[PDB]
Amino acid sequence: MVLYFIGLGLYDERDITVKGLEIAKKCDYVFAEFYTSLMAGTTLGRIQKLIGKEIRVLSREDVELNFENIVLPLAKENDVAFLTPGDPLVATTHAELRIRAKRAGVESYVIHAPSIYSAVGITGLHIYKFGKSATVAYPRGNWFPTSYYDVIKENAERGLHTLLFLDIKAEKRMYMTANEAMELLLKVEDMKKGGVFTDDTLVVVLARAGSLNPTIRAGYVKDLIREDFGDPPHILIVPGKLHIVEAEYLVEIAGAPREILRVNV
Amino acid sequence: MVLYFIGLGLYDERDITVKGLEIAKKCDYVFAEFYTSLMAGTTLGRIQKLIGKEIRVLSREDVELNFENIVLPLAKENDVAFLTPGDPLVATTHAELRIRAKRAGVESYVIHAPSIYSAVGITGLHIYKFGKSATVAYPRGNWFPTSYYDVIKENAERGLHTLLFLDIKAEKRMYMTANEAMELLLKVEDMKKGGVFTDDTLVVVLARAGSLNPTIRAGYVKDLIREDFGDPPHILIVPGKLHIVEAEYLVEIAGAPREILRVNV
Ligand SMILES: Nc1ncnc2c1ncn2[C@@H]1O[C@H](CSCC[C@H](N)C(=O)O)[C@@H](O)[C@H]1O
Repeated sequence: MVLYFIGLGLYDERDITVKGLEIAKKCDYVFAEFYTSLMAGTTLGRIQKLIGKEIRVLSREDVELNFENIVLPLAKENDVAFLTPGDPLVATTHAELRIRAKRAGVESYVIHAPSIYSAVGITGLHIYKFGKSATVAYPRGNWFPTSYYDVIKENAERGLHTLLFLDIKAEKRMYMTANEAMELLLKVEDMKKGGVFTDDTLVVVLARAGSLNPTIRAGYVKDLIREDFGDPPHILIVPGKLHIVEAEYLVEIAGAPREILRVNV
Repeated sequence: MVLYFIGLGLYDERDITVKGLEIAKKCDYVFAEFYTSLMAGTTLGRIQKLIGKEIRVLSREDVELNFENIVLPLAKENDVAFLTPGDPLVATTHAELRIRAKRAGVESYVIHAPSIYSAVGITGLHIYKFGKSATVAYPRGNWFPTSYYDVIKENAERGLHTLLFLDIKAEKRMYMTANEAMELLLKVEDMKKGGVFTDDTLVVVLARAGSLNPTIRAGYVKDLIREDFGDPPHILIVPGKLHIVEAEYLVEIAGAPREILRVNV
C-alpha cells in the first residue's frame, strides 16, 4: 500500500541518507532508475549489497510509459521503494509519478537526499544568487540547440549565477565534460555574438560533487578550456558579478586567479 | 588532523547521509550549530545517540567570532566534525569558515545532506524554473527590510519561481511562519504597489520538509494567509507562470484550486 521515492544522493552508495537506507531495507520490493542521472562513484552491485535487496533497474520507457503496471501493482499490497540518483523529484518528470500513485490508490512518501542543485554551495557561490538553471545538450545532426546560452545571458545581466547541467547518455554511460561544454558555448557565442561567453568569461567547474575529493576549479575560459578536471560527472557554472566573499573563496579554495578579485567583483 | 563540515539534513537525525554518519562516528571531537535552521523532528540527545559522541553546540557568536579559537585548534591534532542542519553551505555563511581552516593549516572536507533548496521539488514546481532566492526578515526597530519583494518581482517578470527562506531567531526560539511572511509581503505591496503580491496571488507553502508527512499547500493568499500549516520550519514559494504539469500536481497533491489548471499561455 506504500511507495517510497528515495534519493541516492550525489556520487556513491553512502550518499543515501540513513532514513532512506533503513526504509529501503524494510521494503518488499526495490526498483531504481539511472536515466535521469548516474552514480559515478559506485555500482548497482555495491548499492544492492548496502541495501541487502535485489534491485530492479527501470528504463526511461519503463517509468514514463509503464510505471503504473510495473511498480504500482506491487505497491498496492507491499512496501515498495523507487530509488533515484540525487534528490527525488528534482528531475522534472518524477513529480507526476506521485499523481499516478494517487490515481492507483497508493500512498507515496518522499525521502530526500543531497542534490547537485544544493551541493553547488561547495563552490563558495551564494546559493540565493543562482538564477534559472539549464542543460548543455550535444548538437545532433542538423539540430543545434542553444537555449542554455540565453539562460546564461538573462541570469548574468541580472547579476545571477547559472548552473549548467551537462549532457549525458545514461544507458551508454558517457558524460559531457566541462571542456566540451566550454567549446560548445564558445561556438554558440560566435554564432549569436551576445558577448555572453568568451575566452575572458569566468567559469567554475565542479567535478564529482559528493566525493571526499571533488575537483573545484575557477578561472577564465581561455585557461580552463583544455584543463583536466578528472573523471565525471562534471558541472559547469557561469557566475554573475561576485560578492567579494565569493571571489575570495574561489581564490583560496578553487585556485582562481587573483585577477577575479578586481575584474569580477 | 582534519575538519569535516557535515550536514544533518532537513528534519530528523536520520536525514544525515550514511557517509556523514560513518565519518562523524570516527571523529575525536564533534561540534555543531543549530541557529541557521530548525530540525523539528529530533533532539540533540537523539543526534548524540546516533553518532555515539558528545556534541558541543556553538552559538552564532562562537562560530562567527571564534570558530578559529574553539574548533580549529583541535582540528590541528585531531579529527573534528562540525555539524549543521540541512546542507552546511546552503543559505549560510559557513563557506568562509573553510578559508579560516586553510589559513590555520587545517584541511577541510564537506559532506552534503538534504537541503530545503532542492527539497522544494516536492511541491511539484520544476526546480530549474526557480530564479533568485530571498529571505523574509523580521522587521526590527525603524528598519523594515523589503528586498525580498523586488526579488519576487524580478523573477516573476521572467516567469521564474521564487523561493523565500523565512527568518529564524534560534536563541529566542522564534520561527517565522508562512502566514507572517504573507502578512509582511502584503504590507510591502501597499507600500510599493507593484502588483507583485496581493490577495489573488498564488503561493505555495511547504512545512517541515524532510518529515514523512510534510504540509504542502497551494492557493491564493486571501485563502491561505490564515490557514494553519502546522509547526515550523516553513518555507514560502511564489510561483511564476506555471506549466500544465506543475498545476496538475499543485491541484492533485497540494490541494490547490482546480481553476489554476487553466493556464494563461
Ligand atoms: N525542513 C524544512 N522545511 C521547511 N522550511 C525549511 C526546512 N529547513 C529549512 N527551511 C527553511 O530555510 C530556513 C533556514 S536557511 C538554512 C538552510 C539550510 N542550510 C538547508 O540546507 O536547508 C528556515 O528558516 C526555513 O524557512
